[PDB]
Amino acid sequence: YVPKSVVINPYFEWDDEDFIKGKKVPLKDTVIYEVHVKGFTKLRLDLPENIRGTYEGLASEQMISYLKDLGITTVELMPVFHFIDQRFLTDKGLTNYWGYDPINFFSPECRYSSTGCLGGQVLSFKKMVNELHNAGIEVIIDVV
Amino acid sequence: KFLEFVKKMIQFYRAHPAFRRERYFQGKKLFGMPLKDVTFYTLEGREVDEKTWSSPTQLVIFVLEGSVMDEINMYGERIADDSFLIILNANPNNVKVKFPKGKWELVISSYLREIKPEERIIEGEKELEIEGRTALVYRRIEL
Amino acid sequence: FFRTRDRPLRPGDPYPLGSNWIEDDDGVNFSLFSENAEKVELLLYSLTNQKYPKEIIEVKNKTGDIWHVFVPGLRPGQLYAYRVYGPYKPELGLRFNPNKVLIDPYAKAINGSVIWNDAVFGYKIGDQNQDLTYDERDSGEYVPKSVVINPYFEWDDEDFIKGKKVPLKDTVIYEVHVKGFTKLRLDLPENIRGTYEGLASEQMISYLKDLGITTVELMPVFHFIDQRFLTDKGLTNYWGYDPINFFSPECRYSSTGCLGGQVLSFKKMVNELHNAGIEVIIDVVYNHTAEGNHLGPTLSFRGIDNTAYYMLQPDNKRYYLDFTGTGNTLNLSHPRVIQMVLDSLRYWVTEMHVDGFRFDLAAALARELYSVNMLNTFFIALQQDPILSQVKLIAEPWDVGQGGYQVGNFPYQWAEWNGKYRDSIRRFWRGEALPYSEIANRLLGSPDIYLGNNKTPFASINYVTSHDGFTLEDLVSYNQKHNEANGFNNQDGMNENYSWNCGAEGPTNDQNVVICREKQKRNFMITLLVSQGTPMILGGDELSRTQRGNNNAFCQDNEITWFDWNLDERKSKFLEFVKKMIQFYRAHPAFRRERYFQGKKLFGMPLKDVTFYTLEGREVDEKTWSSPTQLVIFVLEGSVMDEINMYGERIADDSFLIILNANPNNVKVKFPKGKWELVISSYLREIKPEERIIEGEKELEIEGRTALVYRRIEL
Amino acid sequence: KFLEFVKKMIQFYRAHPAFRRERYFQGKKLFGMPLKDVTFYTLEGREVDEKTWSSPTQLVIFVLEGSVMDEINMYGERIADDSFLIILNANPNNVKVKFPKGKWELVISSYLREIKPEERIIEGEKELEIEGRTALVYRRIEL
Amino acid sequence: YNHTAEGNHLGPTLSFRGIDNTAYYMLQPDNKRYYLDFTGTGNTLNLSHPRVIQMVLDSLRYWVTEMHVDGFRFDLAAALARELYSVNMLNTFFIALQQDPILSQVKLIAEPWDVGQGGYQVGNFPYQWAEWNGKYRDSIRRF
Ligand SMILES: *[C@@H]1O[C@H](CO)[C@@H](O[C@H]2O[C@H](C)[C@@H](N[C@H]3CC(CO)[C@@H](O)[C@H](O)[C@H]3O)[C@H](O)[C@H]2O)[C@H](O)[C@H]1O
Ligand SMILES: *[C@@H]1O[C@H](CO)[C@@H](O[C@H]2O[C@H](C)[C@@H](N[C@H]3CC(CO)[C@@H](O)[C@H](O)[C@H]3O)[C@H](O)[C@H]2O)[C@H](O)[C@H]1O
Ligand SMILES: OC[C@H]1O[C@H](O)[C@H](O)[C@@H](O)[C@@H]1O
Ligand SMILES: OC[C@H]1O[C@H](O)[C@H](O)[C@@H](O)[C@@H]1O
Ligand SMILES: OC[C@H]1O[C@H](O)[C@H](O)[C@@H](O)[C@@H]1O
Ligand SMILES: OC[C@H]1O[C@H](O)[C@H](O)[C@@H](O)[C@@H]1O
Repeated sequence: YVPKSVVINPYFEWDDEDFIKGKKVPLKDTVIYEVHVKGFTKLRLDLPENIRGTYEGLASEQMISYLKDLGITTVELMPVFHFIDQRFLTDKGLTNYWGYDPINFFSPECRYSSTGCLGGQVLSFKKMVNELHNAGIEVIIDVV
Repeated sequence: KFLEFVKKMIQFYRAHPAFRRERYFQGKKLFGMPLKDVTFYTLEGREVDEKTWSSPTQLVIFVLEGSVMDEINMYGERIADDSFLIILNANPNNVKVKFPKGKWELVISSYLREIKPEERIIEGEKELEIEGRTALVYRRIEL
Repeated sequence: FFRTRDRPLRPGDPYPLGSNWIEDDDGVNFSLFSENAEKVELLLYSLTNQKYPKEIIEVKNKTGDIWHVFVPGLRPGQLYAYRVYGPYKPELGLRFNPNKVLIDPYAKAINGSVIWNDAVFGYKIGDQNQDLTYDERDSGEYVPKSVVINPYFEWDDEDFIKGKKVPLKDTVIYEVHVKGFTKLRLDLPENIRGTYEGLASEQMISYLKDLGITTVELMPVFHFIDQRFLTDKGLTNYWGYDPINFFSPECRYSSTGCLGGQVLSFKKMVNELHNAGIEVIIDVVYNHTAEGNHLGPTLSFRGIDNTAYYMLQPDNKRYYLDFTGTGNTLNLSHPRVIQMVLDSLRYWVTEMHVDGFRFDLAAALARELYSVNMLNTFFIALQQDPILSQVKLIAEPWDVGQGGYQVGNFPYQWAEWNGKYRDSIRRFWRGEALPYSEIANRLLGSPDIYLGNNKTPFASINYVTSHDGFTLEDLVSYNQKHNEANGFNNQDGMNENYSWNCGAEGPTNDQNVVICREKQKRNFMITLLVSQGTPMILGGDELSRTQRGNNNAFCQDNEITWFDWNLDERKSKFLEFVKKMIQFYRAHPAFRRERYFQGKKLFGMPLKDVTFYTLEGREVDEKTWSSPTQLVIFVLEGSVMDEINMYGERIADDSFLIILNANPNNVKVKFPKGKWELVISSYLREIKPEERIIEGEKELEIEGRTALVYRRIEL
Repeated sequence: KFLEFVKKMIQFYRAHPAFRRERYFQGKKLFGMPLKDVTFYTLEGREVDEKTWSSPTQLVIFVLEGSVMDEINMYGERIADDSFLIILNANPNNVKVKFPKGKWELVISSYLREIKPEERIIEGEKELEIEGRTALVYRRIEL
Repeated sequence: YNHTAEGNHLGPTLSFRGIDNTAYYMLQPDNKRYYLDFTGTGNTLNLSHPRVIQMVLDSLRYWVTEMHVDGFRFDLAAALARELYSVNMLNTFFIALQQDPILSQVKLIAEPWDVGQGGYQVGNFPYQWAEWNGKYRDSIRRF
């Protein structure tokens, strides 16, 4: 019944990475944009389904362009620590949508990964941050 | 049409240092200028006093002196902006505010209606009516 | 209700000109020259909506005569265009129309083309005071938008070809139309047919590698517009010789299109070519624009700053000096225009990795006000430039204006198109008898033309055919020009085509005719590829390409100009001939020379490096040399050449004997001493077993219209 | 002593953006501020009128308004400085000068003697004796 | 760049005079045995020749990319604009220099004149060009 832990290959090429590292958004000109990875883009038929409401969906041209337009500088994602659906929510045909119930502190929630679930959640995440930084956008994660 | 409003508001915030500050406003004149970096007025035309400052209200009105700011960048330059006049009216009814000296082009508001052609400037300490639940920002273009 | 200053901005930089994705400051830097404008507006558009500005920024900073702004948040891909305000006074040259949306003359990508519409003209069209009037219809929705780009491209295998490449001296040029090349090549999947990507495909790369050419000269690939008068005829600008921007590659050749993908699609093509050991020379139009004269549209330069850019009637300044014959001529005297042209050249060199340029209507670049000057500013700057001093420069040595015939007059480092060569050689085989001189000279790299200026046979670009005029097929397939499909009542195209039908006009069945044509084709081909200098093949003549006697198919974007790859016996058996001829030229130094032949014995040898004989067996004399002829015959002494390589070795070849007979009738030539195996000819028939050697000063009969090369294997 | 002085003076130049300008002072106010970025005065308070701008002079005096300059760094920030009051008496004799309104502080002069304590701070349109061949820079601490 | 140590005629023959005398030096157009002297040092380099112009520009680029100099102050800069007999500030040399990728980024200061006739060229210099202000020098001295 309990999911299994996955050993991973931590190698990821942060192309264009390193330069944003560097006189970025100071707190003083920052404008924060609190987003739910899924809710962001679930109903965005603008993208092909199956990246709707995932990381990959969040860091797409379409979306990146939106945020760039909107004019926000940093995005604060809701909890992305792998979390569980409380039973009392399950027994009601319900789910933990917000995610504020972490079970592990190092793994990104699998239910947002387009690639899933086996190692692809962390790969899918890194690309998203990479993609964002390339666009001059900070990332702040809600942390439980 | 609101999306458009949030976009333009954000751009406003970003284009203006007098709102992205690393230091607080004190209530005084700095650098030997004849103005305050900030000033809180009453509903006519009047700097706030110890009593009006403690007593409640639904109408806030305040002036930020772009030029007399104590904001320094990382290169040791001080950092002028423009002088603004923010008029916040939460009063359910309308009110009549008296503008402080100088001349005051309109920039932004709550009004969803065609901005009356007599609201787009204010001169000479004269005054103007403001529908309840309304926010207005003004830019002094001459003092 | 905001201001131009409630939007986050920076003052930006005057340099470079154009728009620059500055990764580090997450924004774009917009630079635009104009010394006459009173105000400038940056117009930002979006993918979807292109009828109106998404946003309007006013360029408020200006260092000297250069307005500059930096908008945060803009990245690559962002569409933009320019409004320019200023004085409108067509009497004085001032033609500012801020209603007219303009293209950034420094754009490296341009979105669509122009949707033709009166509103793009900035005078009232139907008005009686044409071009004196001031039309104030917004034209945004019709003019394509400039695209900001990401210049990063990984030139894999790039850097090494950079490096002892094709010297002008062993070069063999192949003039091609990117589209026409490969439109009718079902060998590739469609949608790269007639694009860059199509040009640099395995299939094609292998073709060129086979054919044996070393460098390819692409027709104009500067983003260009279709003249309205061509549009209003259901027609197109197929050739492209009407540029509107000097930095952007034409979108109509990009497979990826059109948004940034034209320049990406181009770079890959050059990359792909270099990997195959192939140079790239682009046809370049710098002498005129697509804005034509007055009455013409207002798209780019006319709006931004008309006083510059454009040569104006100095007494009027309302009309345009036109030495190009296309309505206007670029003011190559204004510092900013000289910079733009030069930038463009450097841009296409260091950025797009071009290897050389063929300048169209060169002379137009050496114009001051009414006079030609091969020593104008522009040329001298071009000559001292560290980057450009290294690339191949080739010239159409003439413009159309008065006194614009500049053959032999271009500064060193320039090769010029030899129009003497083409005309003469064409009239020689035709049948005409020219003085033995006028042809021997041609055959020897036109020393008379170029040796008076310290140039070498390199500088002479020899060619029989070209995009201008007939094809090689239609050069032996016609006497007059059949350009009725152009829709100018056949009132365009050169009248003198120095051509001949071989006794007809158009396609034929008469075998005696076809045979003639097939012969001549090989007479031409033997010549070009045996004359000193640098030979140019017209792309397709190895396919016997036909334009149905259209000698001016500039607007024919169709089957008329399409490459036809369907090869029967005849068409293909010739392909084989061009291949073997080219290989011959390449395998033999005695034809790829850095020095001219003098007429003497060198290095203490008993022979001449060259020798011109008569019809029997006899060195030419002062009189026979000046008197006409239709039979040229000459010996090149491989061994007694003054050719040194870069390592200081002199360079033997074999001794040849070229016999050119343009005489319509047969003749009997007496072979000079020694023994003379046959190699190549015009004969389509089984080579007679008594023609395959000649000994002992004896003699042989030669059918008229026939070329023969011989190799002395014993003396 | 001179070496030292040149040092201190170069250090001053480079401290204050009002002198390392990228654009020219205009003769007028700016950014809707009362004070004008640059002003010239005469012996007495009255601003340099017309014929006084043409007629010769052995005495120059002018006030730079650091807080109302049209100066923008490469980041789109208006710069500001201090407000300074230059006195250039090239005249060989002494002269009395009337400071403009504010309250001023002595920053540097060409005086080799110790500066009298009543030159260190001028106030309220007050007057000051200026020896001939003497140059003085002043900062307005209050207004 | 404006003149050589080979003086006029009667001068020595060391370098240019000897390599090409019709190329490097502005010769009296009526004589060509005498040297046009706009510098006062015997001779004048003629930056109207394609190879002369190339050498000066080569040199400039050499000291920049090779010696990592940050800019030049040209001595008698005006004599560099003499092309024919007069100062054309629109000459080939200056134009090539303006459009040059490398020299485009460096500093270019000028002695804005020469000893020549009508050589005084204060303020007429191309942009990015700065000028030694001779009028300042004098005015301030006299003040
Ligand atoms: C060298 O440069 C030439 C001019 O740019 C090229 O010209 C060829 O293409 C031109 C568009 C064409 N223009 C004229 C056509 C006609 C009638 O035939 C008129 O109606 C137009 O107004 C003219 O502009 C030239 O005739 C044609 O030769 C040349 O191909 C390049 O190699
Ligand atoms: C600018 O350029 C000037 C000339 O190159 C410089 O000139 C200074 O040095 C020169 C060598 C000197 N030459 C003359 C001296 C005299 C008499 O004093 C004559 O006998 C010579 O024949 C002259 O050539 C100049 O007088 C001197 O000012 C200047 O310093 C540079 O800034
Ligand atoms: O004026 C234009 C003409 O100039 C020269 O005569 C060229 O040789 C010719 O080909 C061209 O058409
Ligand atoms: O003006 C054009 C003519 O100039 C010269 O006479 C050339 O020799 C000739 O070939 C050319 O057609
Ligand atoms: O001709 C050269 C002279 O020109 C001017 O008179 C300058 O003021 C002077 O300093 C310079 O030496
Ligand atoms: O002798 C020096 C003077 O020479 C000329 O007259 C100049 O025009 C002048 O500005 C300069 O002061």
